[PDB]
Amino acid sequence: FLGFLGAAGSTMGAASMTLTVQARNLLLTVWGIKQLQARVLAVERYLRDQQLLGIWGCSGKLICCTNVPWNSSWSNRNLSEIWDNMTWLQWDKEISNYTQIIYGLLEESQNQQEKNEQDLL
Amino acid sequence: FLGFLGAAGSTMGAASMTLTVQARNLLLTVWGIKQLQARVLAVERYLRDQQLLGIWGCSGKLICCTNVPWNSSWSNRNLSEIWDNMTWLQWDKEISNYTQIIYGLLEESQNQQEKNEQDLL
Amino acid sequence: FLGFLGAAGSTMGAASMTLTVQARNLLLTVWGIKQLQARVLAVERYLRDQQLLGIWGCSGKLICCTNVPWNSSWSNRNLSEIWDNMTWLQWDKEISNYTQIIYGLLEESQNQQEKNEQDLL
Amino acid sequence: WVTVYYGVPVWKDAETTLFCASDHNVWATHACVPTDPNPQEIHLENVTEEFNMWKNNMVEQMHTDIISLWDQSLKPCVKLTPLCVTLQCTNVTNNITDDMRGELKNCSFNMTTELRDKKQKVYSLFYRLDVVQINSNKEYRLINCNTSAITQACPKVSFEPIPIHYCAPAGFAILKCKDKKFNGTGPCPSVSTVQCTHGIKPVVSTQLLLNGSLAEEEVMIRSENITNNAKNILVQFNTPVQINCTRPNNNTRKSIRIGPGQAFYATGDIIGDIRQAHCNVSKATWNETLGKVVKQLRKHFGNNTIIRFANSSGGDLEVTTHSFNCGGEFFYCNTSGLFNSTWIDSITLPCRIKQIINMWQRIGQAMYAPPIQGVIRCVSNITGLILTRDGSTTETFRPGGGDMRDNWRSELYKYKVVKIEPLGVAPTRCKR
Amino acid sequence: WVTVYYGVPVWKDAETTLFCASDHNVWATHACVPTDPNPQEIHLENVTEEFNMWKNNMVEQMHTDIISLWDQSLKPCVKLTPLCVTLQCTNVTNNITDDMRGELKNCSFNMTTELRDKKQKVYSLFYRLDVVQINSNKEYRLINCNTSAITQACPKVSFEPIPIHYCAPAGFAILKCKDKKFNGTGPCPSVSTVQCTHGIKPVVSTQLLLNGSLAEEEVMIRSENITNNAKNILVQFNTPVQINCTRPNNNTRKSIRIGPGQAFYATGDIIGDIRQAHCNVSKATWNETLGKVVKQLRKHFGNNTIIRFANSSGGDLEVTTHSFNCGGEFFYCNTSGLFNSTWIDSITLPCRIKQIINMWQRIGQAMYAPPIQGVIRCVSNITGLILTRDGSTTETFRPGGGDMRDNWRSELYKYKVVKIEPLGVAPTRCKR
Ligand SMILES: *[C@@H]1O[C@H](CO)[C@@H](O[C@@H]2O[C@H](CO)[C@@H](O[C@@H]3O[C@H](CO)[C@@H](O)[C@H](O[C@H]4O[C@H](CO)[C@@H](O)[C@H](O)[C@@H]4O)[C@@H]3O)[C@H](O)[C@H]2NC(C)=O)[C@H](O)[C@H]1NC(C)=O
Ligand SMILES: *[C@@H]1O[C@H](CO)[C@@H](O[C@@H]2O[C@H](CO)[C@@H](O[C@@H]3O[C@H](CO)[C@@H](O)[C@H](O[C@H]4O[C@H](CO)[C@@H](O)[C@H](O)[C@@H]4O)[C@@H]3O)[C@H](O)[C@H]2NC(C)=O)[C@H](O)[C@H]1NC(C)=O
Ligand SMILES: *[C@@H]1O[C@H](CO)[C@@H](O[C@@H]2O[C@H](CO)[C@@H](O)[C@H](O)[C@H]2NC(C)=O)[C@H](O)[C@H]1NC(C)=O
Ligand SMILES: *[C@@H]1O[C@H](CO)[C@@H](O[C@@H]2O[C@H](CO)[C@@H](O)[C@H](O)[C@H]2NC(C)=O)[C@H](O)[C@H]1NC(C)=O
Ligand SMILES: *[C@@H]1O[C@H](CO)[C@@H](O[C@@H]2O[C@H](CO)[C@@H](O)[C@H](O)[C@H]2NC(C)=O)[C@H](O)[C@H]1NC(C)=O
Ligand SMILES: *[C@@H]1O[C@H](CO)[C@@H](O[C@@H]2O[C@H](CO)[C@@H](O)[C@H](O)[C@H]2NC(C)=O)[C@H](O)[C@H]1NC(C)=O
Ligand SMILES: *[C@@H]1O[C@H](CO)[C@@H](O[C@@H]2O[C@H](CO)[C@@H](O)[C@H](O)[C@H]2NC(C)=O)[C@H](O)[C@H]1NC(C)=O
Ligand SMILES: *[C@@H]1O[C@H](CO)[C@@H](O[C@@H]2O[C@H](CO)[C@@H](O)[C@H](O)[C@H]2NC(C)=O)[C@H](O)[C@H]1NC(C)=O
Ligand SMILES: *[C@@H]1O[C@H](CO)[C@@H](O[C@@H]2O[C@H](CO)[C@@H](O)[C@H](O)[C@H]2NC(C)=O)[C@H](O)[C@H]1NC(C)=O
Ligand SMILES: *[C@@H]1O[C@H](CO)[C@@H](O)[C@H](O)[C@H]1NC(C)=O
Ligand SMILES: *[C@@H]1O[C@H](CO)[C@@H](O)[C@H](O)[C@H]1NC(C)=O
Ligand SMILES: *[C@@H]1O[C@H](CO)[C@@H](O)[C@H](O)[C@H]1NC(C)=O
Ligand SMILES: *[C@@H]1O[C@H](CO)[C@@H](O)[C@H](O)[C@H]1NC(C)=O
Ligand SMILES: *[C@@H]1O[C@H](CO)[C@@H](O)[C@H](O)[C@H]1NC(C)=O
Ligand SMILES: *[C@@H]1O[C@H](CO)[C@@H](O)[C@H](O)[C@H]1NC(C)=O
Ligand SMILES: *[C@@H]1O[C@H](CO)[C@@H](O)[C@H](O)[C@H]1NC(C)=O
Ligand SMILES: *[C@@H]1O[C@H](CO)[C@@H](O)[C@H](O)[C@H]1NC(C)=O
Ligand SMILES: *[C@@H]1O[C@H](CO)[C@@H](O)[C@H](O)[C@H]1NC(C)=O
Ligand SMILES: *[C@@H]1O[C@H](CO)[C@@H](O)[C@H](O)[C@H]1NC(C)=O
Ligand SMILES: *[C@@H]1O[C@H](CO)[C@@H](O)[C@H](O)[C@H]1NC(C)=O
Ligand SMILES: *[C@@H]1O[C@H](CO)[C@@H](O)[C@H](O)[C@H]1NC(C)=O
Ligand SMILES: *[C@@H]1O[C@H](CO)[C@@H](O)[C@H](O)[C@H]1NC(C)=O
Ligand SMILES: *[C@@H]1O[C@H](CO)[C@@H](O)[C@H](O)[C@H]1NC(C)=O
Ligand SMILES: *[C@@H]1O[C@H](CO)[C@@H](O)[C@H](O)[C@H]1NC(C)=O
Ligand SMILES: *[C@@H]1O[C@H](CO)[C@@H](O)[C@H](O)[C@H]1NC(C)=O
Ligand SMILES: *[C@@H]1O[C@H](CO)[C@@H](O)[C@H](O)[C@H]1NC(C)=O
Ligand SMILES: *[C@@H]1O[C@H](CO)[C@@H](O)[C@H](O)[C@H]1NC(C)=O
Ligand SMILES: *[C@@H]1O[C@H](CO)[C@@H](O)[C@H](O)[C@H]1NC(C)=O
Ligand SMILES: *[C@@H]1O[C@H](CO)[C@@H](O)[C@H](O)[C@H]1NC(C)=O
Ligand SMILES: *[C@@H]1O[C@H](CO)[C@@H](O)[C@H](O)[C@H]1NC(C)=O
Ligand SMILES: *[C@@H]1O[C@H](CO)[C@@H](O)[C@H](O)[C@H]1NC(C)=O
Ligand SMILES: *[C@@H]1O[C@H](CO)[C@@H](O)[C@H](O)[C@H]1NC(C)=O
Ligand SMILES: *[C@@H]1O[C@H](CO)[C@@H](O)[C@H](O)[C@H]1NC(C)=O
Repeated sequence: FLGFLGAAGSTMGAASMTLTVQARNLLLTVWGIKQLQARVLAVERYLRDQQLLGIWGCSGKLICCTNVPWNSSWSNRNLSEIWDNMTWLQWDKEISNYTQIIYGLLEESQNQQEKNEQDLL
Repeated sequence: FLGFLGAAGSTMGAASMTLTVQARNLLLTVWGIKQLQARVLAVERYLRDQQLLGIWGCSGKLICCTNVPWNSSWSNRNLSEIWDNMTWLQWDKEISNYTQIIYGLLEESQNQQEKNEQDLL
Repeated sequence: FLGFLGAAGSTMGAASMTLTVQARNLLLTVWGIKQLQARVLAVERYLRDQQLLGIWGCSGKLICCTNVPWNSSWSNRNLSEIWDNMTWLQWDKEISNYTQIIYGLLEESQNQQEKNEQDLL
Repeated sequence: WVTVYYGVPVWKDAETTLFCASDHNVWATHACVPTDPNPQEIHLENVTEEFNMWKNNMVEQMHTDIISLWDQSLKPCVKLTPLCVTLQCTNVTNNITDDMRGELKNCSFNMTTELRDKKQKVYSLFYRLDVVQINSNKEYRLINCNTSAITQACPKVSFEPIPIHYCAPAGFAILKCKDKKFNGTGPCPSVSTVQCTHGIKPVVSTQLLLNGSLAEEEVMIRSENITNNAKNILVQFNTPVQINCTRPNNNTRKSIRIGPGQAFYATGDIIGDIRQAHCNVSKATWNETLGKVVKQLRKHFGNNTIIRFANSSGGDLEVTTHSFNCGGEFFYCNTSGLFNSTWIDSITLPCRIKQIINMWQRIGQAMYAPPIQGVIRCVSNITGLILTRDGSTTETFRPGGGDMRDNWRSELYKYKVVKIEPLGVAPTRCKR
Repeated sequence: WVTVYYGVPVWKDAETTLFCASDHNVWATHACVPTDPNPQEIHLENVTEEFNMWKNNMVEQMHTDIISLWDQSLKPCVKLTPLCVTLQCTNVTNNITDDMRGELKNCSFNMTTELRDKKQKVYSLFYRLDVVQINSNKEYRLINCNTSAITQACPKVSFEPIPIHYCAPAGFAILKCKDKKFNGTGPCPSVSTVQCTHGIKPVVSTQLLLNGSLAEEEVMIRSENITNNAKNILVQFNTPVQINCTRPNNNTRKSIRIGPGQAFYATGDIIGDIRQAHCNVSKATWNETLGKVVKQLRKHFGNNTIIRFANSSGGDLEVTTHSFNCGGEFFYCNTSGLFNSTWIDSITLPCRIKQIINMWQRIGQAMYAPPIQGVIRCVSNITGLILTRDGSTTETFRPGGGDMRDNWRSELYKYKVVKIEPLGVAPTRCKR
């Protein structure tokens, strides 16, 4: 089918089947420095996202189901609109202002279960 | 016992007990650039293999058991020959032409179970 | 509350609730080389610790419960002293001489269960 | 309810460092990544993206990269410091036509030798634009002597504008707008993702854009603000106009040793007749082309408006003329024969030649262009114009230029660089 | 059935960048990684690996690294441009022996001073190989004046060939062939993995290989193609031949200031008698050694074949003689006394000395070697030869050389660089 970003205009539930397509595309001394800086940055950006998935308990996954409830104030829409009408670019704009709140909540719930799992052992 | 690559001449099942031995060995401005390029490359190569294990569902493991059947056309041999007679260098030559097919199948089966696991939750 | 290293003077069990605080802080051509070397090193140090957690079976976790027994010769103290009186800086000094022994044991027990888990499948 | 996805096809505008790739150059030689023989392009269905060619930092990057590469290619070459001497000059009158009477000067001077103890008397030909009369009526100095050091370009490095492909680093992507009739700003449909840009030739010129790409259907007028007379108008042709330029003088070159391992390349006597350099533009083609340009200008200025073309305003030769580099020599051609009309064989444009070149718009770094032996003939495509509007029933357009960024903006207008942001969250209906 | 393993002991041939490590140098100083005091070597049981010393890119890398380090060590040193002047020269006849009559010249010249307004008359001794007669029968110039600029090596940086260890970057490994009687190509058993190479001394020489490693059991003959007379033969001895070289002239040095913070080091009058530089090779040792070489050549050419040794062919001094650098001075010794025999005290080889050196095989970068005070005595090991076969019942062997890669290929022949490929799959009998 289409490769990298081919699903960009597709709906969210049509997309999200192509997650490995995008994940794999994230990987004279003056020209040397410019190229190394570009390569070092690609590595650093990749690792920051991986660390973040790790602290949320989603390490090694592309689709991670969490234990944080959705607040209707973040987006009062049903699943039919979100997954069948909207694209990911549109969604990202709609909930931009709630991203940091959601991220904080994801970290907190992982810390709590990580500890509960120790008490049960 | 022997360290890095010590098991190279050993059979596949004698080897594969030494996986941590090899895994741990993967980690004037002109000399500066040459050394940084070597270090940056070592990091990039390491991360590509880790990403690949991740999309196959083998993150965090050295021995990963998958859900893809073996096609006898890739190598029509039994377990006794593969694990007790052959070395890993010999095996790699024998199935070189099927590596990309196998990798594609591993990615596909992970995508399918990753989705089934969401429907069950 | 306090941020990075804020818990440094806290006891071990008061600390160890702040693990994500510290984990997130680990991330003219001559000035170019100096800065790149600092950035490349930060990446390499991060990855060595992650590889090590991986071979011990603790990938993706901040608190990992293992299957290696504690030898009283490493530190003959009870849990009350270790978790309620001591700080992590004090503890690190107390068991510095046993760190490599413990690390070797952690690798060995993971290799054994990684293999047992294959036989059971 | 909250679920986390990684690998989500989302992006944001971004500014990054792009690297060069390509299939004895001034620019890209071995410090350039070999290209992919089968590069990818992915059409994005249902994607509308906003582009703005006037805010495109790929242009600023290219400008910086070509200047830096230019300098690195002069750095190891011969310094001509010993040449800034008093010259004794007379006129070249041997078989000189009227068109060049007084254009070439025959100058003698006392040059250094391999040995510090000895001097040599040598002579060479210079163009009048390369020298300044001082004081003794035959005494001259080179034009750059009171301004800057001059170096000689190494005569092994060509100036041929071999194309460069710009490629994005991982985590970034280049989006291409394929919408025909795209005027440089606003949204456009028909967006595709590419690994790298097409090959863009770093052709350096003023007034007329040479050897670039063509418009897909019709002549297009692009500007930052079409009603602002302080802004330039870039005109892209949908058909080329062929232009043939030449220096019809059989030159010879001589090497003067000036030091232990260094030599100056001087122009020797001209073989045969001496004639003026010039460029030929087919008249009918130019007239048809200009036809199309006016038809499109009227869309912005009125279809009952009188549109006049006029030659350039006064100022520095580097701006008022059509500058280009061909065959290894720098030409300054007079375009008043192209821009002289109300509304809308061959047209011959006379040209001047210089040896001392101040590149870009810098002061302090001059270069000497070694002469080229034999006769130079160039054939190239005019692919567009840079116009400035002079300004209630009529408008006057004149040739403009000199700011090299306008010559790259015309090729990079289709590209945008974005950053990929693979994480996202959404509600779903599952629970860990 | 499919299972995935990570950390699999598999490798492929690869080409990468190796870094230098080591335990006022030209080469490795502080830009070199300190070595591991207890380096590892791992024997690989049951591993057969194919090696090819003639396709080993470690050789190309070493060649590039040593040339670049060489240049970086001359870059900050004094330029001798002011020295390329007319010299007034006479002969040194004071206590001169017959062997050197006409070899040294006493030259006077007008040199610059710290102050731009003043000149000084100075004199120094030069070897006849450093100067060219011009025109006035006493007028000379330095040999490099019509070719290249010359710089003076800084007399604080020694040329002593301190050993360099090459180490692989992570993800790569160096395999060593320990198979005795390994001729450079084909498979060999007894392969071990090492972190780094042993220390290899960047000794620069022609014809005779000095101070290298020895063969483990017997003299070995190695070539790319033993039947191709266009290829060189590398001969590795299993025993050293000791060679003693000297310059028996008590020289003195004088410093001539030539500018504000710069000085030229000149050779002053020679103290005592003036005698020819030479090298001594024990005759019996040479004869036994040559014995062993022929015995082995016969394995490829026939045991009833007549093998003759002859001196070098004509050509540039740098090729036809045995060049080496010892004590800080560059010697050119005549080896016709070593290669003059059919089949198979001391042998004295006369030598010439030069001050102006064109390194490697480059043109354009010359260096002046400051003179060394006192008397030079060197003791070194001949560890092998570079031979060329001149070619129906006989073969003639002559000394060869000049291509420095042949001097490193002789130490790096045991090493191969491979890339580790840790992933692999195999059938097993389990199911996720
Ligand atoms: C617009 O594009 C056209 C073509 O796409 C381009 O014209 C080309 O210019 C080059 C350079 O002037 C021409 O190539 C030269 O042709 C002459 C013919 O006698 C040769 O002598 C030249 O070779 C010498 O110089 C070389 C420099 O490295 C040396 O390597 C060589 O040994 C010789 O010394 C050289 O081949 C080329 O033929 C034309 N192309 C065509 C189709 O005519 C034009 O210049 C571009 N316009 C601008 C303004 O850049
Ligand atoms: C083959 O290997 C042998 C040894 O392995 C090597 O011989 C060594 O050469 C060096 C350089 O000629 C000798 O060291 C010198 O000895 C003289 C004796 O009077 C000293 O004066 C020298 O010191 C001066 O120069 C130094 C340079 O940095 C200064 O730092 C110092 O202050 C002095 O100015 C210097 O010590 C060394 O002794 C010999 N070794 C032996 C055993 O004789 C030989 O050259 C190698 N062959 C080749 C061709 O490289
Ligand atoms: C430029 O001037 C030089 C002299 O400075 C001319 O060269 C001389 O031409 C005459 C003609 O017979 C010769 O006899 C001389 O020997 C030439 N002098 C040298 C130094 O070669 C030269 O021809 C003039 N060039 C032009 C184009 O007018
Ligand atoms: C460019 O070419 C034109 C055409 O040859 C030159 O035009 C002449 O300019 C002088 C200046 O007053 C006029 O008197 C002539 O009548 C003009 N000729 C024509 C046909 O118009 C023009 O000067 C050239 N420009 C430059 C800067 O040299
Ligand atoms: C001037 O423009 C024409 C038209 O674009 C160029 O000729 C085309 O070159 C492409 C190269 O692949 C061919 O596919 C086209 O078929 C050509 N068109 C025609 C009509 O032949 C021409 O090469 C350009 N000239 C220069 C000097 O670049
Ligand atoms: C620099 O000067 C030397 C010495 O005159 C030139 O080398 C001579 O070239 C002639 C050409 O026929 C030979 O016959 C001589 O034997 C050469 N002499 C030596 C010592 O080799 C050299 O060619 C000159 N270099 C340049 C660039 O002109
Ligand atoms: C080289 O020539 C110089 C002169 O150019 C000789 O130096 C002179 O030697 C006489 C001997 O009594 C002294 O009186 C002079 O004062 C010396 N001149 C200078 C400038 O010192 C020098 O000895 C000659 N060297 C050799 C080796 O012959
Ligand atoms: C190298 O040394 C040999 C031996 O001293 C020199 O050989 C002499 O060469 C001349 C040239 O014709 C002969 O006439 C002599 O008879 C040779 N002597 C002997 C003993 O054979 C040789 O010339 C030297 N090589 C160089 C390049 O100087
Ligand atoms: C010439 O070769 C001999 C033989 O390899 C070198 O002497 C050996 O040096 C090693 C260094 O560890 C000792 O272990 C050997 O026992 C030595 N052999 C003998 C017979 O003593 C000698 O140093 C070499 N000479 C030079 C100048 O490198
Ligand atoms: C949902 O968000 C609002 C503010 O936007 C907050 O007050 C409310 O408590 C949130 N719901 C829950 C369950 O926390
Ligand atoms: C639920 O889906 C229906 C489909 O028509 C839509 O009209 C309704 O507004 C959606 N719910 C919300 C909260 O918007
Ligand atoms: C096994 O491979 C062959 C081709 O090599 C293919 O046709 C066959 O369908 C494969 N088996 C399965 C179960 O897909
Ligand atoms: C199975 O193992 C036996 C052992 O002798 C071997 O002969 C046989 O060929 C093997 N099976 C296959 C498919 O080769
Ligand atoms: C505990 O450590 C001691 C040495 O410090 C060792 O002898 C003992 O066997 C260890 N205990 C176990 C269970 O291995
Ligand atoms: C256990 O805790 C008590 C608390 O007072 C302490 O006294 C005792 O020494 C501890 N055990 C060990 C092994 O030190
Ligand atoms: C002009 O050209 C002719 C062509 O042969 C030549 O003979 C004549 O000498 C030239 N005139 C001068 C002054 O060089
Ligand atoms: C050269 O020609 C120009 C043309 O105007 C004239 O003014 C000048 O005086 C001439 N120079 C000489 C040296 O004759
Ligand atoms: C060269 O120097 C001499 C010295 O007398 C002078 O006469 C002559 O005019 C100079 N040559 C030139 C072209 O200035
Ligand atoms: C370019 O197209 C956009 C599309 O809306 C339009 O707004 C803009 O004014 C156009 N540019 C000019 C110069 O008219
Ligand atoms: C275009 O230029 C006119 C000239 O004054 C100015 O008023 C207008 O605001 C400019 N357009 C924009 C979008 O700023
Ligand atoms: C340019 O030269 C070509 C032949 O190379 C010719 O056909 C064309 O008409 C010329 N153009 C002009 C404007 O003379
Ligand atoms: C433009 O044409 C006029 C006609 O009089 C002329 O005077 C002027 O110098 C020309 N300008 C340029 C830059 O050629
Ligand atoms: C410009 O057009 C006028 C119209 O009469 C013509 O006379 C004049 O020569 C033209 N100028 C040029 C430079 O061709
Ligand atoms: C230039 O003159 C020389 C003289 O023989 C001739 O051979 C050469 O072909 C001429 N060059 C041209 C381009 O006509
Ligand atoms: C030759 O050496 C002796 C040794 O004392 C010395 O006296 C004599 O002057 C020297 N000869 C010359 C010409 O220097
Ligand atoms: C120097 O000695 C050589 C030996 O052949 C002789 O030819 C030369 O003329 C001598 N030079 C002087 C200046 O006497
Ligand atoms: C130094 O310059 C003077 C100036 O008259 C000259 O006579 C003398 O010969 C020069 N010296 C040399 C060695 O050339
Ligand atoms: C080197 O040994 C290999 C081993 O087979 C042999 O084929 C090769 O010909 C030998 N080299 C020479 C020069 O004989
Ligand atoms: C060795 O050289 C001979 C000389 O012609 C050639 O025929 C032969 O093919 C060469 N050996 C190889 C392996 O190419
Ligand atoms: C070299 O010198 C040593 C003593 O340092 C001596 O024993 C040896 O025989 C000499 N070699 C020759 C060839 O003279
Ligand atoms: C080799 O020996 C011969 C003997 O006649 C001699 O002529 C020749 O010059 C010598 N060659 C070299 C390079 O020494
Ligand atoms: C070479 O051997 C011959 C044999 O007669 C001898 O005369 C000659 O002097 C030798 N040459 C050298 C340079 O020793
Ligand atoms: C060189 O001569 C000086 C003069 O006193 C003497 O002291 C020194 O030892 C001599 N050098 C040698 C190596 O004999």
